[PDB]
Amino acid sequence: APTATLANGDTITGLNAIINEAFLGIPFAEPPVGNLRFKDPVPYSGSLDGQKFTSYGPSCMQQNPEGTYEENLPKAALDLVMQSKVFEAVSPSSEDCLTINVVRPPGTKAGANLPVMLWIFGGGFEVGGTSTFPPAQMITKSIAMGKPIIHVSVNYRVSSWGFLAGDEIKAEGSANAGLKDQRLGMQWVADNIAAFGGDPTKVTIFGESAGSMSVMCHILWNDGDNTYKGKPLFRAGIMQSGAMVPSDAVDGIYGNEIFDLLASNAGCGSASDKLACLRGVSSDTLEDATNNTPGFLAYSSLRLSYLPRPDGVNITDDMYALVREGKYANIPVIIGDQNDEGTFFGTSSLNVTTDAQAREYFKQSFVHASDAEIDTLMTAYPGDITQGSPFDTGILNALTPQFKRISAVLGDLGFTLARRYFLNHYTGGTKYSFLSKQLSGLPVLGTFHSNDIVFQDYLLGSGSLIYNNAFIAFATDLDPNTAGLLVKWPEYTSSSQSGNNLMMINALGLYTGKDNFRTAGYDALFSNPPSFFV
Ligand SMILES: *[C@@H]1O[C@H](CO)[C@@H](O[C@@H]2O[C@H](CO)[C@@H](O)[C@H](O)[C@H]2NC(C)=O)[C@H](O)[C@H]1NC(C)=O
Ligand SMILES: *[P@@](=O)(CCCCCC)O[C@@H]1C[C@H](C)CC[C@H]1C(C)C
Ligand SMILES: *[C@@H]1O[C@H](CO)[C@@H](O)[C@H](O)[C@H]1NC(C)=O
Ligand SMILES: [Ca+2]
Ligand SMILES: [Ca+2]
Repeated sequence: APTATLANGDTITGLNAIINEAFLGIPFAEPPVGNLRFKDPVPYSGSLDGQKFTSYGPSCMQQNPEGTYEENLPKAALDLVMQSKVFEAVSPSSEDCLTINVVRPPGTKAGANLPVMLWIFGGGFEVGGTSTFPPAQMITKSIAMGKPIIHVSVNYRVSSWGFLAGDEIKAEGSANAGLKDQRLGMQWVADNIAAFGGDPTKVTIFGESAGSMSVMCHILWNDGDNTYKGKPLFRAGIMQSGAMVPSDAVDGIYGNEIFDLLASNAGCGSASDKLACLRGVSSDTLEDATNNTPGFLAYSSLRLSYLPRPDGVNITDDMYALVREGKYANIPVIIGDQNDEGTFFGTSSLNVTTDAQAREYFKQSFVHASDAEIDTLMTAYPGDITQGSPFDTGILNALTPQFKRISAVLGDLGFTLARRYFLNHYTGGTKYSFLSKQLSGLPVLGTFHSNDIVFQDYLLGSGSLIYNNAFIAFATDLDPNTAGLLVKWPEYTSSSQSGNNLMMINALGLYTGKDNFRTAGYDALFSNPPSFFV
């Protein structure tokens, strides 16, 4: 029933879901299989003429979150679940996974010129797919608001398949393949979105967690040049939890170790060209070898095995430096956080209970940090359980004497204070920032990492006012205030500015506040950012 005519003249059919029209599973690239593994995506050249696109394709290969070279119960358990026929039926994954999904309000026709919201999912750069992020809530609210938008989502390679690094990967020019998948999807939207009723000049990119750090990377891509065929690929960005990635170069120390580990795992330790050896192994051996490297929930936690790393080609340098040096695209941005970003990651080191163990955990995580810097950090984030995350809970959530401590640190470096650093240095366009405390009181996790996905795609709550409405007004008008909320969202100029600069959210609704908390942690972490890179 729904129909579109692509740039190359092909004409496809979608599905009419009543409350919206969807075109799911459109291939935007050749399958990154065989000798195309770990390499840049190749544009799709073939025919889609007369084809039906009524369901999401398989996600790219997934990594066991509890994977690691060690053997243990959670690793065993998740593997048991992940390799099950039931799981593989309900959630199919494949190396041939580079597809794109377009969903629009019902009745939309070519030429409508609706603003476009291109979603980039977050899954710790190791798991994830588009099928788990329902656009219906967004789309519907946009219609109700009288600001209809088109929701676009793109699959990208994760874990070893999309973020392998090391000397060989650098030499070949194959770094950050997963980010390149994302970049091609954008180019595809530029060329084809008009056929669906969207305006290619009104694209707002947005993601959460890894999707968010992805949006930052796109702003920094090619020293800030975001054009394609002479026109910008997007006019704005919304980052939900995540700014710059605190990572060393692709041919760095941990990028090289992981590469080597993965190679030994696949049986390529003796190969003179391990990379070629890796392209030759079956998908099973590769999937297996990857699950034997640390997953995000493993003890390594935030020190991810796979993630965006400066390559000196498309991301020319340390991401913090690029921001200080003004090498970014000049676009208006909304960037916010959840009050308790680190409680999730803090669950991965619950066998650390004494300050002596805490100091060593940090030392193993941040190899570039001197004992002096470790000491300063452990002074800014003290053992006092009342001072940690879940913030403001007193002596509760004391799973261990160090849990709340470790959570306060990880969530700040990885997201919360990382954001403030971007904000204090960024002059590309108007900035807007928010902080959620919607789930205050939730035992153990607090207003935890990713709860925004729930209030943006699944359930309604005070938070949906920002996650849907405000995000919609911004994509349409480049100002979240056009949404018509009762609380005006003030512009963010600096964390040292007088007056409220953050939009806040609690169980009841919205209010304004200041971005001046944990200043001591900020200087401990960012006085010399590279001391804390992974
Ligand atoms: C907490 O548990 C981790 C995970 O097992 C311990 O780290 C591993 O320890 C073994 C030896 O027991 C090493 O061979 C592994 O390489 C370690 N894994 C990692 C990912 O580093 C860690 O020592 C324990 N921490 C505390 C404070 O007891
Ligand atoms: P993000 O993708 C975590 C990014 C880690 C950065 C370290 C430098 O968070 C995920 C988001 C999804 C929706 C749910 C799980 C959550 C984590 C991977 C635990
Ligand atoms: C990466 O950088 C090179 C050199 O600047 C450029 O030609 C290439 O197009 C860039 N890649 C992407 C995906 O933009
Ligand atoms: Ca090596
Ligand atoms: Ca500039």
